[PDB]
Amino acid sequence: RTGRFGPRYGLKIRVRVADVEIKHKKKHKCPVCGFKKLKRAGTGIWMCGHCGYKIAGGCYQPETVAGKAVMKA
Amino acid sequence: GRRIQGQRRGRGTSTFRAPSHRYKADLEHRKVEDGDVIAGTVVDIEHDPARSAPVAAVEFEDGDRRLILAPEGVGVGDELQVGVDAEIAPGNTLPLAEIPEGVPVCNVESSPGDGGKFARASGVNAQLLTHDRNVAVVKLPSGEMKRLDPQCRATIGVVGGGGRTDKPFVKAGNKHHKMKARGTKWPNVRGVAMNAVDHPFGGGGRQHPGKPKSISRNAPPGRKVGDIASKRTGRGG
Amino acid sequence: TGAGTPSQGKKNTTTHTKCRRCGEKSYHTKKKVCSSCGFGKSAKRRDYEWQSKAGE
RNA sequence: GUGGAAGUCUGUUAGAGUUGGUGUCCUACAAUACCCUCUCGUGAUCUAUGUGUAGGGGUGAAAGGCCCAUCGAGUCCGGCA
RNA sequence: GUCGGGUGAGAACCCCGACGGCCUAAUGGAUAAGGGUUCCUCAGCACUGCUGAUCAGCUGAGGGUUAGCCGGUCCUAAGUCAUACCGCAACUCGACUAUGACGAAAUGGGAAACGGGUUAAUAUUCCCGUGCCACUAUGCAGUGAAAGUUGACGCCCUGGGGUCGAUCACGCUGGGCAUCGCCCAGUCGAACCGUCCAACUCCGUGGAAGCCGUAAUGGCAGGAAGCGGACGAACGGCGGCAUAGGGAAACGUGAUUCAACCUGGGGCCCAUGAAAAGACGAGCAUAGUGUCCGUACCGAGAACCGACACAGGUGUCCAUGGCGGCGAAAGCCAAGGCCUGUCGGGAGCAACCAACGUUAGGGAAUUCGGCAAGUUAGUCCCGUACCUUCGGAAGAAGGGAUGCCUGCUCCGGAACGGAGCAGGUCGCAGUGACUCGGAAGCUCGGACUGUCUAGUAACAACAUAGGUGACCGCAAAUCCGCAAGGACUCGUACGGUCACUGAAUCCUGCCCAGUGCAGGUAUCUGAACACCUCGUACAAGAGGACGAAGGACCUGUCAACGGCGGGGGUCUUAAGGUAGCGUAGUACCUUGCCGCAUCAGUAGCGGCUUGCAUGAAUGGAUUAACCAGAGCUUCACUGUCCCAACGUUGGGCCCGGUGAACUGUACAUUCCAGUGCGGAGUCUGGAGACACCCAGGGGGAAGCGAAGACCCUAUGGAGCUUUACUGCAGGCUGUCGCUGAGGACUCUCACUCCGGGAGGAGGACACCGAUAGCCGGGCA
RNA sequence: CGAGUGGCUUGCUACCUCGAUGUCGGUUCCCUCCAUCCUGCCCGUGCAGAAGCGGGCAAGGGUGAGGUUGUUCGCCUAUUA
RNA sequence: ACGACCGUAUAGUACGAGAGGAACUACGGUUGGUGGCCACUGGUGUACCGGUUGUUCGAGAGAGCACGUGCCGGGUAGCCA
Ligand SMILES: [Cl-]
Ligand SMILES: [Cl-]
Ligand SMILES: [Cl-]
Ligand SMILES: [K+]
Ligand SMILES: [Mg+2]
Ligand SMILES: [Mg+2]
Ligand SMILES: [Mg+2]
Ligand SMILES: [Mg+2]
Ligand SMILES: [Mg+2]
Ligand SMILES: [Mg+2]
Ligand SMILES: [Mg+2]
Ligand SMILES: [Mg+2]
Ligand SMILES: [Mg+2]
Ligand SMILES: [Mg+2]
Ligand SMILES: [Mg+2]
Ligand SMILES: [Mg+2]
Ligand SMILES: [Mg+2]
Ligand SMILES: [Mg+2]
Ligand SMILES: [Mg+2]
Ligand SMILES: [Mg+2]
Ligand SMILES: [Mg+2]
Ligand SMILES: [Mg+2]
Ligand SMILES: [Mg+2]
Ligand SMILES: [Mg+2]
Ligand SMILES: [Mg+2]
Ligand SMILES: [Mg+2]
Ligand SMILES: [Mg+2]
Ligand SMILES: [Mg+2]
Ligand SMILES: [Mg+2]
Ligand SMILES: [Mg+2]
Ligand SMILES: [Mg+2]
Ligand SMILES: [Mg+2]
Ligand SMILES: [Mg+2]
Ligand SMILES: [Mg+2]
Ligand SMILES: [Mg+2]
Ligand SMILES: [Mg+2]
Ligand SMILES: [Mg+2]
Ligand SMILES: [Mg+2]
Ligand SMILES: [Mg+2]
Ligand SMILES: [Mg+2]
Ligand SMILES: [Mg+2]
Ligand SMILES: [Mg+2]
Ligand SMILES: [Mg+2]
Ligand SMILES: [Mg+2]
Ligand SMILES: [Mg+2]
Ligand SMILES: [Mg+2]
Ligand SMILES: [Mg+2]
Ligand SMILES: [Mg+2]
Ligand SMILES: [Mg+2]
Ligand SMILES: [Mg+2]
Ligand SMILES: [Mg+2]
Ligand SMILES: [Mg+2]
Ligand code: NA
Ligand code: NA
Ligand code: NA
Ligand code: NA
Ligand code: NA
Ligand code: NA
Ligand code: NA
Ligand code: NA
Ligand code: NA
Ligand code: NA
Ligand code: NA
Ligand code: NA
Ligand code: NA
Ligand code: NA
Ligand code: NA
Ligand code: NA
Ligand code: NA
Ligand code: NA
Ligand code: NA
Ligand code: NA
Ligand code: NA
Ligand code: NA
Repeated sequence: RTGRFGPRYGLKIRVRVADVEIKHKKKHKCPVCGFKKLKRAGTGIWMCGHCGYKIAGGCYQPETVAGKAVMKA
Repeated sequence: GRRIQGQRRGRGTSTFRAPSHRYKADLEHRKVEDGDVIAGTVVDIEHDPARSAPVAAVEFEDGDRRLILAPEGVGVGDELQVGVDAEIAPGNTLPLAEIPEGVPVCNVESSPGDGGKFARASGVNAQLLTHDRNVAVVKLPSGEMKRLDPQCRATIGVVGGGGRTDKPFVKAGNKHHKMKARGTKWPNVRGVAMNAVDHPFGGGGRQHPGKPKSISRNAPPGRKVGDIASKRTGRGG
Repeated sequence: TGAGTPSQGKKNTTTHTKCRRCGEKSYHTKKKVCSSCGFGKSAKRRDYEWQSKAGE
């Protein structure tokens, strides 16, 4: 998390860094199968180490609040 | 005095130019004779240097391979379709007319055939509101209501990479790197930190603009800095 | 770093060279243009009325 | 316990810089040098080679800095006795 | 450097031997650029060489660079050029679009060469031996042949394979030493041809419901381990090459750690890490061809740049030689190189100066200030405050240990790896040299890394993330161009332009009157064309009607420029200073008052505070970390001081050689007074004074150096500013032309844009040309 | 109130220098003046003594160390004839 | 080329109600200044001797280097305070 920032940058800057990157690094359930083997490949690029399914999602999360509103509509 | 920074830009010398040669693709919708039959497969998801968002590699039926402005949720193997009769799912492209009101779209053409102009950046999307035989009303990410020819093709879903703006750069070094993939001069020196000869706001024993910052629409280049034709400033009221 | 003596050391680049056209050592090999006769720029030879006094 | 992140630390590794000694020098070794001391040293890092931008114009993390010992407007010749 | 010796007319510095040193990422080895013959040989000394020279990078004359397989050449990169097109009064000018070409010698891609020999001087080029590539021809094979692979790629961590080297063990070969028995060197052998294959991937078998596996992550009924197999690597092993080569000789074997090279896994990106030619895909024999250009030497404290044989500057490879140690660190030492960072001789060698050692007692009393110097120091154990953004503070502080010798233990496969134990023992001192932090506290600033005045400023200044405001729907906002056109843009509001504030934390009040910006606007003002009246046989000209942008007028707007007082218990001019902070890096009075601290404190810190003249993104308060930033205190420390001494090295002084410059109206041995344009070696009066020379420290020559930077003067110059004067670009707006049909409207045909086209949008507007009004330090 | 001396302060003047007479403080080192702070000899005293106060001759010698401040000056401390 | 002070005797005396409290003169010392000298104390002493770390000469012996002594311990003469 943010601890690589030592005493630098401030509460708000690094707190948002830990927050974003904790969700960012959480176990993600792949769309294709159901397994939680989704990891971020790069900016906005996700994949599942299980079956290899590479997907297009959020920058730090594989799904965005707006990506979901799509499914419905 | 000397030309101010906004004037140096326009010359288009290396420093202000985008590293074009390093870019991947000019994302544009495909041109279809008609029929819609054009479909393809997502071969790969790559990173777009010019947009800092993901981009999908696609292989069309007639052999054409091209990168595409990718909607959130597209993956390898998926099938996309481009045409008047294209299915109505994420990743597909078809005129706003065939599209069902109330759906999130992206990469909307300003005029049919231009390949898409509006809503293309990270996580954005346009909103298709009204239909007609003459005008297709769309609400662009800025919030403005845009009247568009129903022939204008658009893509279903919201652009990929949402949430980018959410995480702070945290340190100069990060901006630095982002800024090296963009036609921009970075860092930026405040005008009040320059001399008289270099910028309308320069000079002075201390740092303060000389005149008021709101400037006229008619002010010529070299002098048009500060708050351009501001209808108001501050936050009060 | 001194702009004087110490900055003189890094000068091992070649620019002006013997000119194919005029024979003067003014053919800038990087610009491929001669600063003396204008070879590589003008078909006509570089020449100006200010190379001599006004009435001469 | 593992792991080995970082415009992270110490560091005359290489290399980059230039705080103090207001030392030495000051018809110099040198038209910006010497020595001791000191800063940085995985990064907005340093560097070679190639290449782009030209004079009221460039370039400038801005000191009116820099554009060949030349800069509040380079240099050459001309206007010019 | 010294002693000998050689040569020579002549020798400190040319050559030989010995002894003595210097260089260890360089003072060695190989090179890029740049130089251009400086390379080698012979003959020389008038020049050059910091002295000399028989020497030489000098002078003269001769000689020297050999390539199918090392570079270039070929390819493409940022980008450059040419031609076409278009612009321009025009071009040697100018952007776009097309086409073509250029664009990489260390250091991008890349068909193919190794070992040895040889010359005064070349060498993967010649010679000897062995091998390889491409193309073409003949012949056999082959119909396959272009999909695909390759070329071809970022940063960080890491495993495996593995050569050289180094080290360890033992043997052989040669050498050194001479109380021992040790110590040094060697022990070799290519390209290429053949062969072997770990890792990764995959197949069959198998059938795990908890096992498999790693340094770590991890894998699995969507099939784990195990077993069998396919594909598959090194500049690596093995065989050949090789009764080749090389060596005086032996011409070894094992092992560990393993640069090169090979091959895997993991992590990071608001950052995504070339392209093209070429190669493979796609066999073998035999033969022919393989042109052209580069190749000498230096590559630097004498061959490059810097006027010089300049203490400066200048890229790449050797990063594995030994001891040492954490180390590419210090110190010592090999190999290799050098005594050319090139003048010597003499004096116990004085004063004075440069670098430096040591100083008793005291211990910052020195000083603007502890400037300079000093103190501390490596490793391990113990232990560690306030504060804090919980990261940090922290190596806090403070305390203890530290060698050698003898015999051992533990981790590990092992190391010539690491951690411990017992006993013995010497010194003043065991990180024994070297290497190697002094510590603690208060206050200010800027949050942090970062940037800057090349050459007096490194800072509190710039930047920065973070906060905020403004403009814009893309035929946009913003910006360049005379134009043709262009940047932003392979971009699309989660964008990018234009500005302000400058991490976090708690906050950010009141004022729209002026100025600025923006919108509105009955009425007023408001130019030119066209129109109406007068005038003129026409024309000038006078007047009217209509009225755009702009302005008056109104509104919004301060994280827009800025402001937040006097008086009384409102007045100027809109409001009349809220949270804070406060004698401020802002406080005139001022050394403010009180306190702390000291023998004594214009300093510092705390409280107070009516603040000459604080205060909220002209950001306010505050704040951990950070800092060659500014002030202050304590412990420690010390030649900073009391107060100076002695010593070391290089000068200084004498001798040989070489050999400048600054400066000079003239005269000149001056001193004390006076006088003088009032600051005299020269005038006047007196005094003193024999001439020449050496050293010294600099009192005077208003000493030398620079036509004073300060000041004023000139109807001098330049940069900058603005509501100075006058103009100019540019923006907005009316009108005319392009321009067409039926004060409001429809259409389509020019014109513009979109679409590959068909066609779609827009449309007599827009663009462009002309003019008229407004704004107009952007510019002159 | 009146008369003066000095040339340390400050001001006035614009004579001297703008083809430059290097600034303030300090420091170091030298000579001087007396309008004398101490030291020697004196006079007076509201001089008992002691300690002073005022005055005269006298410049031989002395007149030191520190805390704040760039300070000159000055404030403060402890010694001191 | 000497300046000045302190201390003792004079004296708890003269003087003085008391408190307090001199002098002439003779002595001893200190301080600053001065000139000179090194028996003594102290400094230096890269003359010298020893201890010891690293490395090199194979060990030993005996030695070189570590900036003009590696460091540490001791130190004659001379020069000095
Ligand atoms: Cl950005
Ligand atoms: Cl070559
Ligand atoms: Cl692994
Ligand atoms: K003057
Ligand atoms: Mg595009
Ligand atoms: Mg932002
Ligand atoms: Mg970060
Ligand atoms: Mg850029
Ligand atoms: Mg800035
Ligand atoms: Mg400035
Ligand atoms: Mg200006
Ligand atoms: Mg400011
Ligand atoms: Mg400001
Ligand atoms: Mg210059
Ligand atoms: Mg760092
Ligand atoms: Mg460091
Ligand atoms: Mg460059
Ligand atoms: Mg300035
Ligand atoms: Mg020049
Ligand atoms: Mg020679
Ligand atoms: Mg010769
Ligand atoms: Mg080429
Ligand atoms: Mg190459
Ligand atoms: Mg040679
Ligand atoms: Mg050669
Ligand atoms: Mg030399
Ligand atoms: Mg002492
Ligand atoms: Mg003091
Ligand atoms: Mg210091
Ligand atoms: Mg074991
Ligand atoms: Mg030590
Ligand atoms: Mg800073
Ligand atoms: Mg400077
Ligand atoms: Mg600094
Ligand atoms: Mg500096
Ligand atoms: Mg700042
Ligand atoms: Mg911002
Ligand atoms: Mg900002
Ligand atoms: Mg105070
Ligand atoms: Mg202060
Ligand atoms: Mg405010
Ligand atoms: Mg006379
Ligand atoms: Mg003058
Ligand atoms: Mg002036
Ligand atoms: Mg002027
Ligand atoms: Mg077009
Ligand atoms: Mg002007
Ligand atoms: Mg003078
Ligand atoms: Mg008198
Ligand atoms: Mg006297
Ligand atoms: Mg003092
Ligand atoms: Mg020695
Ligand atoms: Na200003
Ligand atoms: Na952990
Ligand atoms: Na320095
Ligand atoms: Na100019
Ligand atoms: Na002229
Ligand atoms: Na010599
Ligand atoms: Na092999
Ligand atoms: Na080693
Ligand atoms: Na740093
Ligand atoms: Na206002
Ligand atoms: Na207003
Ligand atoms: Na204010
Ligand atoms: Na810094
Ligand atoms: Na000393
Ligand atoms: Na003199
Ligand atoms: Na100027
Ligand atoms: Na007088
Ligand atoms: Na006067
Ligand atoms: Na003069
Ligand atoms: Na002075
Ligand atoms: Na006297
Ligand atoms: Na004082």
